[PDB]
Amino acid sequence: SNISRQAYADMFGPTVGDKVRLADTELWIEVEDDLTTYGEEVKFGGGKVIRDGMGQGQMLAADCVDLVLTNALIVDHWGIVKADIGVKDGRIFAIGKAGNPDIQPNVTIPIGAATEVIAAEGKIVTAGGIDTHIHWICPQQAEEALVSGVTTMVGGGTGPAAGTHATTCTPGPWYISRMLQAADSLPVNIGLLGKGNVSQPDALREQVAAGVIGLKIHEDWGATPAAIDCALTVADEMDIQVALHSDTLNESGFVEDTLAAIGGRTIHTFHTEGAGGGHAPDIITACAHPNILPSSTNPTLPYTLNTIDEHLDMLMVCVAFAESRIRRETIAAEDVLHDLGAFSLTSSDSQAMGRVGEVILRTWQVAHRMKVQRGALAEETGDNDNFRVKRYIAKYTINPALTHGIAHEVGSIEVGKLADLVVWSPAFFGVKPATVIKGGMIAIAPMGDINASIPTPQPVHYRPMFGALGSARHHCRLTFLSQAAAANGVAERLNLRSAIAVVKGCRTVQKADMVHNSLQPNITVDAQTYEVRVDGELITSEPADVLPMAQRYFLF
Amino acid sequence: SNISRQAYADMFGPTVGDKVRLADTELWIEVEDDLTTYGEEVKFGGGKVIRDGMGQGQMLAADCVDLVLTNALIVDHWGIVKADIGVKDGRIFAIGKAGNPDIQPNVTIPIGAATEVIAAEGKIVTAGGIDTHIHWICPQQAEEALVSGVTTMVGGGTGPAAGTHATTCTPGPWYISRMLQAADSLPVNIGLLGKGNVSQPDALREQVAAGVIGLKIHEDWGATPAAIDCALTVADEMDIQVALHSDTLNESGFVEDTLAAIGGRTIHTFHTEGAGGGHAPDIITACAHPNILPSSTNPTLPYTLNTIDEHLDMLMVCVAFAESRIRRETIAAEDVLHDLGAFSLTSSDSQAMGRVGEVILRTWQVAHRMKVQRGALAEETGDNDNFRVKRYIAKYTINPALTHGIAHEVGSIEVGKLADLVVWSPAFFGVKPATVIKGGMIAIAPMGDINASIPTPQPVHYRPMFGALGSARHHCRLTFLSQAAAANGVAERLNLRSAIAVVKGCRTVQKADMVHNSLQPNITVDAQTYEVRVDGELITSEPADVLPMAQRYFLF
Amino acid sequence: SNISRQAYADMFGPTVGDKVRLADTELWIEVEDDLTTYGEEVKFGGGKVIRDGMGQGQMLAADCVDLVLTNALIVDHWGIVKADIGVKDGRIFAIGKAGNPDIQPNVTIPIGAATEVIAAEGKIVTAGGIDTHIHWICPQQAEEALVSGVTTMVGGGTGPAAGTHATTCTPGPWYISRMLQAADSLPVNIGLLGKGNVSQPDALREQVAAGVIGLKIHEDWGATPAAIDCALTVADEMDIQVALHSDTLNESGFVEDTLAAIGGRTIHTFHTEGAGGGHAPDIITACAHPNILPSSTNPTLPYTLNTIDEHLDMLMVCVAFAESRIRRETIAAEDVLHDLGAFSLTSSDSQAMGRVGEVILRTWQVAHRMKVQRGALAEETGDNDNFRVKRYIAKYTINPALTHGIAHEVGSIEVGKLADLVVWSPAFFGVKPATVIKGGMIAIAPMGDINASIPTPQPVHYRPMFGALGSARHHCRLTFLSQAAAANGVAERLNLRSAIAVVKGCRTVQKADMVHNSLQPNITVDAQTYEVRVDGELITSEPADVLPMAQRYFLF
Amino acid sequence: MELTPREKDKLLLFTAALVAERRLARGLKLNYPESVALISAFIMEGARDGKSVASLMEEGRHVLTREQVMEGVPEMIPDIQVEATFPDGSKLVTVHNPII
Amino acid sequence: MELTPREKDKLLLFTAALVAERRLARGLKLNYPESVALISAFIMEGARDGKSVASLMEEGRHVLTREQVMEGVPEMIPDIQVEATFPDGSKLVTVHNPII
Amino acid sequence: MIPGEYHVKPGQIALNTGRATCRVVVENHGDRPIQVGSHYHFAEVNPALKFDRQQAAGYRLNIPAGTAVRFEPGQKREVELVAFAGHRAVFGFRGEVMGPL
Ligand code: NI
Ligand code: NI
Ligand code: NI
Ligand code: NI
Ligand code: NI
Ligand code: NI
Repeated sequence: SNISRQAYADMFGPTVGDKVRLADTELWIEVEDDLTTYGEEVKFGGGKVIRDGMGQGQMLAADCVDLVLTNALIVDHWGIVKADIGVKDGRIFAIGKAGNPDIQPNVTIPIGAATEVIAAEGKIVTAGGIDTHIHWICPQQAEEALVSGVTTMVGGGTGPAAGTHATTCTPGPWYISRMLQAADSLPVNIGLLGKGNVSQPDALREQVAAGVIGLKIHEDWGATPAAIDCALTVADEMDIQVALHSDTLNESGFVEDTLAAIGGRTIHTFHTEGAGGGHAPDIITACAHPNILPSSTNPTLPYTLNTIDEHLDMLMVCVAFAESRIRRETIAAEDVLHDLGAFSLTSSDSQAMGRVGEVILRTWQVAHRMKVQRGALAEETGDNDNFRVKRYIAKYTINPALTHGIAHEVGSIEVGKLADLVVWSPAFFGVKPATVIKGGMIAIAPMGDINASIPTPQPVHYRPMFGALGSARHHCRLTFLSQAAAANGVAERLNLRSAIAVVKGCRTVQKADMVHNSLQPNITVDAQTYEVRVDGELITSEPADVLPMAQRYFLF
Repeated sequence: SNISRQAYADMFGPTVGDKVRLADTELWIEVEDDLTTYGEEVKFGGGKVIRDGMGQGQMLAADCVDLVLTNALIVDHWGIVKADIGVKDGRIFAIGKAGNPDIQPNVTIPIGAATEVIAAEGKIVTAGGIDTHIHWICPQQAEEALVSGVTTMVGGGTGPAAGTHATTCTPGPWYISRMLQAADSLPVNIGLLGKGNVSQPDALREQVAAGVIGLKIHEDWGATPAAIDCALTVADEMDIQVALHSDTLNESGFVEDTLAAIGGRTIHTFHTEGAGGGHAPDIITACAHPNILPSSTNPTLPYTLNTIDEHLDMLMVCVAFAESRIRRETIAAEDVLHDLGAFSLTSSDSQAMGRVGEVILRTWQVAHRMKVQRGALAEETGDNDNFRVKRYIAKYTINPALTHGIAHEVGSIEVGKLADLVVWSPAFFGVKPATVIKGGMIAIAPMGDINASIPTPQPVHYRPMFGALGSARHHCRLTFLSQAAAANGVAERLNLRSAIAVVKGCRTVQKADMVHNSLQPNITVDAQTYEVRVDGELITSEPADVLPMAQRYFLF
Repeated sequence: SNISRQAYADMFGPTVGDKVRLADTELWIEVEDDLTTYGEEVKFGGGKVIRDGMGQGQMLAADCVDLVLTNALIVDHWGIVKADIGVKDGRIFAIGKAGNPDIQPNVTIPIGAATEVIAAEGKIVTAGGIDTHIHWICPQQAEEALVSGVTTMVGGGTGPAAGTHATTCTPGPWYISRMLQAADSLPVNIGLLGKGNVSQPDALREQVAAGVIGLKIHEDWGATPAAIDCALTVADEMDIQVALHSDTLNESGFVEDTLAAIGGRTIHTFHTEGAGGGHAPDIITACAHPNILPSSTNPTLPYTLNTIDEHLDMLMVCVAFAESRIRRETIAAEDVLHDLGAFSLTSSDSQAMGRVGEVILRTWQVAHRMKVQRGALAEETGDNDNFRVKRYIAKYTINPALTHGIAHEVGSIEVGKLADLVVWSPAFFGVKPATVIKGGMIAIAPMGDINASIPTPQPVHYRPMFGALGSARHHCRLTFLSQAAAANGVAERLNLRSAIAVVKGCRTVQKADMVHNSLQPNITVDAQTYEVRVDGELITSEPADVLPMAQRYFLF
Repeated sequence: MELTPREKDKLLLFTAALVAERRLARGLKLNYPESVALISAFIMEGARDGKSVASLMEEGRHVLTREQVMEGVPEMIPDIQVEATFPDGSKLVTVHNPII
Repeated sequence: MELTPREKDKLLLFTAALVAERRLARGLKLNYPESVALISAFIMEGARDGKSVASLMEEGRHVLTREQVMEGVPEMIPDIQVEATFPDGSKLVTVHNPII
Repeated sequence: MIPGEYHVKPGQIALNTGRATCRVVVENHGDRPIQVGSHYHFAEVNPALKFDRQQAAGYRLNIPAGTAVRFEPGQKREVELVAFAGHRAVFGFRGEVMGPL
């Protein structure tokens, strides 16, 4: 029996060698491998394969997965491969070949009475996104990010108060405690950032012991050499991360003095290009350093025709100052340093000069604009953009996970990690997903008329599902705590209801560990022109006219 | 003192002999009895009867009801009667005469300081509906059904995944567990159906022990003689029900072979007419059997002008196959077998070829279309449609309750059962209720402008009430478990918060027990014409042009 | 260094001597005092004062506040003063001068790493409102009142049932219990009123022991001398309040007979003017009495051109009766007795002839209409309306608190009380607040586009915040119980999750204790003309044409 | 705009009224929810205009006639009630037996 | 009006369709959500009018052409589905390959 | 066709059948209206109504349940009363009996 390759693609989704355009971008992925046995794929339905004695076996629950996503085309930092995905006890069980071993060959994901099925044929499946620059301005940002395909939210805030409006900080044990309790209500994994700015280390150890998994150093609370030094000493002590928004005003020193204060210690520099904040005009040079994990926030991704007008006014709304801060030269170079692997994470800067539901779409807009301007990456091997795709997906998945010491639980589709997965139709890849799974349960998805005969008639819009409800939600999300808070029983003392995860490895991670984004360039910024150079070569780019993943998809 | 009958009807609602038109249908109910003492009715308000020393007595809480629904005209399978309804400890206390025994005669529902009042004069009160064919595609179906007057939802699913989209199955102990925890958030009583298709009985006992109150055998998981036999053996063992969607493809045998596999064991056949699924073209013949409790799902209730075009396309959207499945002949006969008592339950098939908020309205549309085509039932006694009304209300109340072994808790307005009641204005009977009560508290009702001086100014739309909130909701709903799950302490292990009920009598119930719907006809389906006959007489009907309970009520 | 007074007002909000117009009213407040040290104000932002070593110190959490509201202009019954407000452990820590004592003088609110900031410069800050006439018709009234600046809701009901539609009563231990559990879901502090009408005191002690903090005597349940006497005997015994809606029908006696039955015992007379209910036409005379705490409900505040047409029809919708009840003469006088301090509280009468989100705006409309008609109060001292403003704010804050025995927890901005605060921009004072804080966390606030770069782009509408979510909400609200219920462990028995407060001092409070509203006039109502006189002088006023706080602010 | 829950709720009533206004323009006899939305939105616009409670009680009875609505509709609506912000604050208008 | 959740939900679809109807009137090529809203609201009004399921299946294919919508749009919408209350109850209409 | 209409059977209904009744002349000697509900203990109404209280003892107004009779100031009517039933125990009102009768 044979089947033409087109019929095969139509039936089971694309296989080795076939290519797929990502949304309306110029980006194309090519299937690298397919873990199936042709003739033995599993499909669910009337007269299909997943039926008793056939693709479905006789095993007890312990011997089969709880869920199988059939014929998924996985896009992750490690490969673009066709495979069945088995999820068991809310975790990724295996990436391989699903079925019944009693009659099928090569079965690595056993299907039994206890197995539900999500049909992934023709879809692309990714890990859930991880946004590490959240301002907890309002709880509404949770569903907003979740709908976008972001499953983990790290940041700080207490709601719509001046401190949170400006900085990602949940100040003090009482607000940290209230925010950990509030986290149980939200369908995304959450970790909190405390206020890192103080020169007395005990006031920081207290916040850490309270539950924060990191500390934000923000210039609005005084990003001085002494404050930065204190937070780094505590972070080294308690294995928690330091996120930095530096002294734009150059009040306490220049970017080299902040650099001398970090003293080669591990730190995550937020909005590293500097329009979102930092030493004017040269904060960007931080990406040269081995101990720096640099992210961009999103309003400057990618550089477009309206970018500068918009930002100059935006900054004025929230003169020599405005102008030293918003610069075309550093804005134009940031797209390219992303292209080059010199910037490692993308993040939002939620409702504080960034858009909470746009981390993934903008990351892809930047990959498209770079392919368009620069052509294929030196790393590319065939006639496709597979390497660039793995380089950029790593920026909102595995790299933020590693930066924040939670890559052991989330960040990629790998065995043993939490089953936070996003199912996409290729036409809507990166903009509107088909299904958002949190720890093994679907938590939000587009849903048509609740009274209709099928789930597809209009209006179709995002509605929270069973993994977003009460105690099933608590079972399917993680609250991340510091090792100290976990050890002191903060979870039990606050009666937190969700599953708890503990961060670790926040000091050991370095630039060489950012997947496909480890470049340490000899970067300079000219004091007078603000031009950015790496080894004397001008790093620049052109603003987009129009972007993909924009007007074809959105009602407003 | 006398009062004219019209003034009396105007003041207290209709009494013995008076008739009421159900909504805009041709159906008329006549008051059969009135449990009051004329002159002694209780009414609440300024200068009214329910006041201290008057209709309200001096009793302590234990000696009075928590709630009285005054002057309700009850429509239930047992009678159409005028009475006061007393609710105490979330349960039906008495159907009788409310008041103060210190000054009133014949008082059977005592009213005291501890008694709230709902004024039912001029309204019709029914038990809450029980829909047994729910696909747990989204949690939104809960409020949707509740607003329609459905208080109990039985079915399976895990959300918007391919397995649930197709079948009413919550596969395995982990998803069953997550779904039981999620149920606590929803304001309807819920029981879960596990995946029944497997030939190893242990994988089913595990799902039962996990909490399922029944097992769904669906052809998409292989509705083979062996799978069916295994589920029935377990069901007999654990006193849980089996719901069947049979092998439409006639792959493993014909409807007689499935019939030989059930072997006279108790089973609930879903969408028995067969457009929703089953052996083509003769699944309908299952209603002849004593061990079969047959239901219809709703898109073919009643047969109308758009029915076939709609379904043929609907089926194509989800050729010789389509045509063997959707048939005018069996579609035309199903309305009549409902009319005759041969089909016993109505249900939805929620977002899987059925409409979750239309079980009650369609059941009534069918009663109207049958009165219109066939005239009075042989059982009718006076000049009214009382018998037909009791025959059809039983289809979405008591019969689904008995089928699923929960008639001891819900299903009708009877002493000792859970106080799940629906208050209707006769003009909106069956389409938009005035009040939906869950276990003694109002859980959802139409509500006008929250800021208005009264609750009636516009916009008036359904809003969740106090019985739908947090721990009061948990106190007012039931989660149904198997006897095994209850005995193993699944409730305590999952920390379920709601009140728990246990199913029993799922194997003992038979067709002779379906209230007013026990007919076992000698039914045939012609292989070539698909005509349905009972004892050689063609069973057929004409498609409706227009229905009542449609365009006069709905905005879209 | 000097700064002009205008620049200073622009930078830090107004200071001593400066005046502010309240919304679009004719009311003007003048800053009475400012607790700062000029040059030492604290402001948060880039290069501002609240930064490590500067306005922010090195203290551990215990030694600093959790929250500081900077440069607030407080309007409370005790003064109109400029000050920083420190909130710690969900309570008001101090009203004074915030900062770091290591470098700043006169610091009384220490700021450290553990301190969040809300920028109050240019805003007016008030205590949260306390509405004591809530009908629990629907749970939606909670957010509605909270958005209006009302943080505490006292009343009774069970949802949309006839008893609750008419009266503020939660009848009996079971409904009281369900309502206490439901309260945990709502972001406002709540106390329940039981049904007070019965002549057997044990049926009332049971409701009190169940959790009610007061008892409502309502004529629809029979507001007889005996019922009233019984409830007062219990109230005296259990230190709970009695709220009264008297016998409008004059069935059991005239207002003097009800007065003889209260016998000088403490009682709160609801809608004392009488259009909302009471002895026709003279219930108003109750405000003469020392043991009476009189409130008005809101639809007659203030008297306007549409008032009578509207109410006459409203009353008819819910003839000699209608006319004896709705009277221009008593309606016209009520505005003035408020002006005079003879009526002490304002409240809603939620969805039962009153508007739940209009208690504050109407109270201010009345202050404006009185300034306009009557000029300055005899108590006024400078060229401003400070005394009138303190007299009227006391009516929806401290006086309802004292009336209900909860002034120890809420009611004003005073040290040790719960941090329920409302932040207003002066242009929207009294109509749309900028921030509503419940126990130290922001619970609701206007919020722009969740996906925007800042929280300000459109649409901006009220959205629940972190203090309104799950267990943080429970930590930030109070459920009020009777001393008996608290002692019997009702909280533990119902597993209530919120913080619990206990009412006390409900019998000891008297008219002389109503802040700035202690007048006991020798008031009469003419039987024939219904004119109201105090010492022979006609008390009357003119209906407003147009009001401020109306069409300029509201979309509908 | 700082829209409160009650403002956003009237937004719904307004929109339901746009549906009815377009159907009546096509010449259809209106159903129950359509008729209730159309009249109630009309009364909200008269308050916005500064008309009186008394006037709107009578004008509201001239929006729809028995001929422009389906059978039974007049009997299903004995009155329509809606509150709006008049120049003198929020007021309740009840339009009695609106459709004849 | 006693609006159920399903009625209020169609209110949203109607409004999304007003946005598209005004943009098409200005002469713009419609995007994905715009095109889906416009056609689906159109089918809801044909049910309200009493047209058949069969008729609306064909008329729905003449609302938007390949020329009035952006590139790729026709390929993103292989069908549009919406249910409405026809004179004979709620019915599902699927408009197949609507834009050519 | 009227949705939900009643078809009321013609006739009249006899109320409080079999019970003892009396008639009493009542006059409102107060200056404010007084209205009495059907089940109120007649003998204990507002002191301003003048009638033979001894006669009305254990009686309520013989009118439709829920309805009331109004007395304008100075108004004089003869009303019909019907005896209380059940245990014939009166609690409440003006607190005048508070036990059996
Ligand atoms: Ni920043
Ligand atoms: Ni930020
Ligand atoms: Ni089926
Ligand atoms: Ni089904
Ligand atoms: Ni009242
Ligand atoms: Ni009231």
